[PDB]
Formats: sequence, structure tokens, C-alpha cells
Amino acid sequence: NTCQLYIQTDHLFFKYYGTREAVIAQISSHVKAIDTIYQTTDFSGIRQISFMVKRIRINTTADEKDPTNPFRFPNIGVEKFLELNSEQNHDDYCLAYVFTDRDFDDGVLGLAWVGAPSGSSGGICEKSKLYSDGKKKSLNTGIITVQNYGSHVPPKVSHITFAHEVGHNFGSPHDSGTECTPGESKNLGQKENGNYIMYARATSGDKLNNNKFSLCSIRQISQVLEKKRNNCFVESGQPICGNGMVEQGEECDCGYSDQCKDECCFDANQPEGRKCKLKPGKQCSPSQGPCCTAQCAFKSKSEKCRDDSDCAREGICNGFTALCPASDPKPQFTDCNRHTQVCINGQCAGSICEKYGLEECTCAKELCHVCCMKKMDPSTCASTGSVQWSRHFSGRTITLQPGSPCNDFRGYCDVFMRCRL
Amino acid sequence: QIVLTQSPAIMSASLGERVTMTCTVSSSVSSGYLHWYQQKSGSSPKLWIYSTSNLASGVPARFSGSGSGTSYSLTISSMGAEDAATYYCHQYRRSPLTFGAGTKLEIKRADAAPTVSIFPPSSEQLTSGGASVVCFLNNFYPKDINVKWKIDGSERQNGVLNSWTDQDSKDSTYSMSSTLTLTKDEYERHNSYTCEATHKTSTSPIVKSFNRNEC
Amino acid sequence: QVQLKESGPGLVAPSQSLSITCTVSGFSLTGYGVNWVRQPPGKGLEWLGVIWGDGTTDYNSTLKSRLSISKDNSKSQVFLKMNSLQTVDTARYYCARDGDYGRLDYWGQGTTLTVSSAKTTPPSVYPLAPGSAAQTNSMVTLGCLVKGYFPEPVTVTWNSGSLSSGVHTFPAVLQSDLYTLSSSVTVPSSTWPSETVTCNVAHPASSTKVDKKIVPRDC
Ligand SMILES: *[C@@H]1O[C@H](CO)[C@@H](O[C@@H]2O[C@H](CO)[C@@H](O[C@H]3O[C@H](CO)[C@@H](O)[C@H](O)[C@@H]3O)[C@H](O)[C@H]2NC(C)=O)[C@H](O)[C@H]1NC(C)=O
Ligand SMILES: [Ca+2]
Ligand SMILES: [Zn+2]
Repeated sequence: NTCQLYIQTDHLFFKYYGTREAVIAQISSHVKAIDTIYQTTDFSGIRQISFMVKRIRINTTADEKDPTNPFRFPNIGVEKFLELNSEQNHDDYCLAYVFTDRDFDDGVLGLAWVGAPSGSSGGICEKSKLYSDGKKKSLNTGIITVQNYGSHVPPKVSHITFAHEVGHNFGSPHDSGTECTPGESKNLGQKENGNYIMYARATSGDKLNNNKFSLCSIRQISQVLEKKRNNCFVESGQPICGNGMVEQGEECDCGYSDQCKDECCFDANQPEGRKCKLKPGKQCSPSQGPCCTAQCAFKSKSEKCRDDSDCAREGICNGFTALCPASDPKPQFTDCNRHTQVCINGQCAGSICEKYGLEECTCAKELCHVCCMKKMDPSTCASTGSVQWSRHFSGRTITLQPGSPCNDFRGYCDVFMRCRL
Repeated sequence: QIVLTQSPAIMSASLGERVTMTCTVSSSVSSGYLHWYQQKSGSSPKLWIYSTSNLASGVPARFSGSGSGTSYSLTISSMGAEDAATYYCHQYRRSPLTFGAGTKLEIKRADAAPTVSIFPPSSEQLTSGGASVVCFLNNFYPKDINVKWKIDGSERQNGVLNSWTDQDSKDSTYSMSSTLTLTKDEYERHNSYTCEATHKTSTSPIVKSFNRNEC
Repeated sequence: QVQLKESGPGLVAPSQSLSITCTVSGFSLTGYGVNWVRQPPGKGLEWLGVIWGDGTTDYNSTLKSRLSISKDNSKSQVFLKMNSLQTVDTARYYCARDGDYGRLDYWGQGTTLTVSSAKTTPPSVYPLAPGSAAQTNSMVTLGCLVKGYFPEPVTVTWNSGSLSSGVHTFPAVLQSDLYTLSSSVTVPSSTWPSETVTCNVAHPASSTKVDKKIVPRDC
């Protein structure tokens, strides 16, 4: 129901988002993502199941010059990157994850240990064991990265990729067969719905059959729960003070004594009643939101809370609260993601085909080209540089950006316009 | 600036009686942040009631605290001999840290008349050049009392110095010292010095006087 | 257990700096705040400032110009420094721990601070005896006037402590940069002037002892 997570971030993940508040907002939304995904999924153990974070560790670019940090090396394989996180003592947490901004080869985004219901080790519910080769590793770990083929992945795919590797932690292998991978089915009704979470390959934007688990995944996770969550999972209750996120019942949350660099917040090591509470005379804390400074004051007007995006106009701070003002959209149907998708009401989803009443399709060196189609007929599937759509595009052939799914989600397209499986 | 108004600021109670103090804050604070403290004479305060309704370690069960939002209370079920002190309410949920005005809890006894004693300036002090006329008012009740000084029937405003003792531990009475001071030349130019005391237990003010020309 | 003990200079002259050390024990200053509360003679609790476990400070609005609070986490010492001390800064300065929900659960003994430019002066003890006139009752009232001394305290006893009951020692009152104390005693008329009554005034700051035999005034 509630499993106390421990999330880490390296300096590559901190450097991309460019303050500690930005990365904290990313890891806060990732936990709540898999919280909602797993709660709305019916598991055999109990009807619901959520997550909770117990502590965080935000490594900044100042830690790149730290000789004791093994994550400072820019070139680190995805297997050795997970092995580094395992070698730590994580017995106070059910699971422990580390988020990075590395471009792993062959389109690898996440990597986690498979959870065995019994007779093995790894995944969910595993304490540090001695094993072999003498290093005490904690196999209750997993990694994620937000860049693929030189392109940063959107948060929707980034939130799902968390839920995918956590599925292996919960004891779910990859989906197999037609009954649990409708994307490769010879039926238009099942193919439109798409594959599931535990699909072994690339996924992005279908949002119906891909966001939640499968009938196959529920069976495999059912055994791990019915035998391991009894001795592994903990209770639901009020949110803890010190996890770096501002929950209900607390006005601020900077962390513990050795983490809190906030002059506006009592750390988690302070006595009850003042821990995670605003210090007297102070009216905010950077842990609440990005719209307030270290001098504990609601930020002044005309300051960038949110920058102008493709489909989202800039949100601009002022002194009404500590949060961004919710961002609002610019003119509708503008081109986003380098002429690949459209801007309708604040989202860069779908494809560019929907701008003229068309749908994306798989071409049939041309796989990384955008192949549109007349609605509901895949036989009318022609390229953007075809003579069919010559009236609209005037001929310019829109190519898929690197890191985009291709050939019915069998791989990604690289910087050389090759659909690598 | 949060204010903590404490009323009544002065309370008299007999043994077995039940008293109730009050603190009204200017802005609603959470109940978990108001605390009561007891302070005796010459001693540092002691945490009495914390978090409004929780008694500290050692304070007797006859105490209790209630309140929420703006009003807060401190109630003694049975007034004891050891509960005569000054009580404060405390808040630091919002800056600045402020104490209440303070409630002086005095134990109540039967009314008592002050035994007044007046003394002329001694022969040794006149040699120095000063002239102090000390008038004692010992063992009386209640503390409310007015002492005036008359020089040859004319009330004198200058030089009157006063000091009150705390409530006696044995008899629960009070005592007061009154010292009229003036120069040696001003002393030898007047004759009748009158120490007059006005008390609740006297229909007419108690008059203690002496004459500089009777020795 | 938890302990707090403030170390103050006691007597300073006006327009001089102050430095009080609040040595604590039983807890770590990193997880608890320490408040400074002074109390004027015959007045209520007056807040000065506070230093939090992380090193943040919050001061009294009208005293931030002069007040300054630092601490030493390794030696468990909180420091209180003031500038341009006025005469009205005479009070008893406490330091108390800021516990759960800001409760001041543990206080120190407090240190007395006196701010005066008065030089040390021994008191002029005077005998207070009635005239050779009529008795009031079975009991006569005798007293002593301890006038003009600095600084506090002063030890007043009667018959070297033998005569204890019926004694009322009034608190000192600062007349004009000097303290004046009064003390009376009530004895039966069979005792005085039969026996000898003598008040014992001890001024430690001047190392002065005085024994005044109360003799009746002579008409
Ligand atoms: C963020 O930077 C941290 C460094 O400040 C880093 O912590 C380091 O983690 C390693 C294990 O991954 C610890 O182990 C090292 O020391 C032990 C001896 O105790 C050796 O046996 C190991 O081989 C290794 O050399 C380090 O002690 C630890 N450093 C400190 C200062 O505690 C984090 O891992 C970094 N975070 C991420 C997500 O990479
Ligand atoms: Ca929290
Ligand atoms: Zn996988």
C-alpha cells in the first residue's frame, strides 16, 4: 500500500533542470505518477497500492569534482550505473532509485532488478545480502534517464518509464504474446489501443493501453505481493517530515539537518511542532515553490517562474503565493517538437498529421519519415513529402526527431534517420 | 505583533476556591503553541501547562488548561497553599515571541488592620545632615492601602519612599515601609510630623504622629 | 538531564558592552533553539531574542540595533551581546530551551545584571526606636534603616539571627543611584529595653559589618 522510497539524482539531472527546486518538483511528480498508476490498477493483494518517499539526495555539479562520487564519470554504462547504486546500504527503504540525464546506448532508459516472489533476490523487498565477490549490494534498486539519442524525453514518457522498471521490481517481466501486446495484433481495434506498460520496446503517447499494467503483469505481480508485501510493505499515514517535498500538515520541507540549507524552514531534526514549519517572521520557503527567494519572501512580479514553451506561454511569479502561476497556452495548433506535433491547449502530443485532419502512420530509410493518412484508412498512408498531401505541406518532408518511435514501436530513430530496433 | 492580554491581572482566592485565568491573543494561533508558566518570588519560571491542555512533569492534577483560537484558560480546581504565584501565557507560533501581561494570584485571608509605627530621625542621622522619618505598616490585608505624609497638618508630596513585602508565608499578610526624607534645616523648621494610613478595614484613617519639640 | 546556566558580569556601567554565556547540557543545540528572556525588577517576562538549531536568529524589534546572539555548537554555549547599555537595562537575564511547539520547558537560574555608574558605597545604618513615650501594647516595634548603599545585596539580621520571628525586612528601593532598605522587629515590652536588641547589617560589596544597639530615645 505504501513503500518508503529513496530517490537520488546525479549532477547531470541537476544541471539540466537548473535548481534544486526544479529537480525536486520532477521527483515529486514521478512518485505521484506511479502512485496514481498503481492505485488505479487492481492488484491481487489489496485493491489499492501507493508509494511514499522517505529521503532524497540531490547531487549537484559541485559533486562532479568530488573524487568519492563514482557517478561523476560522464561515460558510464547502464549496467555499471545500476551496480553503483546497489553497493550502498538501503535497508531503511523498500526501494531506492537514482535519476540521471545520460544517453545510454541502444535506447536504454531504465534498468532495475527483477523482483522474485521467492527463491531468488532482486526487485522489490530485498535487503542487502553478502552474495559473491564480497560487496554488499542492495538489489532493491533501479535507474532512469531523461535523455535518449541526444534528445530529452517528455515528462509523460519519463513518468511512465519509472512505472515500467518498478514493474520489474514488483515482479513483472516484459509483456509477451498477442493477448498482452495488442500493438502487434492483426486487428485494427486492438492495435489502436496499443501495448501495455511492460512492453519490451519503445512507447510514447498512445495513453490508453500503455499507461496501466496488463493481464499478464497482474498475474506475475500477484505472486510477489501475496508472499512478500506482507513482510515488506508498510502502513498508510500522515506524510513524514524531511523528504524535501511540501505535503499536507507541514508548511515547508527542506530535509534533515545535514541536508537543509534553507534559512526559512526548520529541518526534520527539529522538535515536534516546529519541524517542517515556517520559521517566525518568514512568509515562505523555496521548498514550497519556485516563486520565493532564500530571504523568505513571496517573489516580486515579472520574474520567470515558467519559461515560454512550445505549447505553454510563460508563467510569471508575483507575491500571491509561493508557486508558479499556472501556465497558459499561446495560439492553437502551432508546431511543436520541431514540426513533428501540434500545439492545442498546452500539450505537444499526437503528431503533425492531426493539424490537417490526418493521423500518424508507419511508412511502407523512410521509416524515420512522418507518414500521414486519410482518417480510418491505413491504405491511404502516405509520406509528408508525397503527392497526396502536396496541397498542404507543399512538399517539405518532415522527418522524425531523434529518439522517436518508429516501425510500429520496434525501435527508435537515431540522429542519422535510422530506425534502430 | 501578536499581543497576549491576560485577565484578571490580580486575583485573590481562599483555600479550596476555584480560579480561572484568561489569555486573548490578537490573532488566532494553533492551540498546540500556547503554554502556561508558574513563577514564584525570586525564582525562574517553570513550564506549567504546555500545548494548552497538557500539564508538565510534576505539576499537580488540580491544574488544567483549555482554549482554542483566541481565548485560552487556566483553571485550578482547589486552590492550594502552594499555588500562590504569578502565571504567564506564552506563544511563539508567530514572531515576535511574546508573554502575557501576567496574572498575580494572591491567596486570600481575613481582613487585617495595619499596626502602624512611626519613628523620628535618630540622633546619629541628624549629625550627618539628613532627616528620615520611617513609618512602618506591618501585618495587614489586603495589599490595597494608601499612605500619606503631613508636615504640620499640611500634606507633603516630596521625599516619600515606599516598599512592600511579599505575602507572608505564615499569616498571608502584607507589610509596608514609608520613609519621608528631607534636609536637616527643613526638619528643624517644622514640629508635628503625621503618618496617616488609609485602609479598607478602617472607617477613619489611622493617624500616627510625633512632635520634634517633645524630648 | 537538561541544564542551562548563564554567566553574566553582574555589574556593568552604562554605555558599556555586555557578553553573557549560556552554558547548556543534556541536549544538542543543533536540534533545539535557545531564547533569551530578561525580567526587570518587579516586572514581567521580556523577550530579547532566539538562536535556532541551524544558526538562524530572531530578535526583539526594538533591540535589534544593540542585541546580537551567537552560539558555539561544539562547546554548548549560547552568547548574548548588547551595545550601549542604558540604566533601564537592569534585569535578570534568562536563557531557556525552545522545545516541542516552542515550549520553554527548561530554564536557567538566570543572572542578575545591574547597569549603574554609582560607586561602591557602604550603608549608613540607623537605629529606629520609639521615644520614651507610652507603649502601644504588650509588644513594641523596633527597626533599623539601611540607607544609601551600592550595590545590592545587604544582609540584615537581628540579635545575630537569634531573634527571627516578628521581623519584616522590606525590599530595597533605589532612591537616587543608592539603595535604601528598611527592617523592623516586634518584641514584647518585657524584652526591650530589658534585653539588648541589635540589628546586624552586612554589606559584602564593601566588606562592611555594622551592629547598632537599639537604645530608647532620651527625653
Ligand atoms: C552523490 O555524491 C556522493 C559523494 O559525496 C556519493 O556518495 C558516495 O557513494 C559511494 C557508493 O556509491 C560511497 O562508497 C565509497 O566509499 C566506500 C568506503 O566507505 C568504498 O568501499 C566504495 O567503493 C566507494 O569508494 C561513498 O562513500 C559515498 N561518498 C560519500 C561522501 O558519502 C553518491 O553516490 C552520489 N549520488 C549519486 C546518485 O551518484
Ligand atoms: Ca514531508
Ligand atoms: Zn523493461
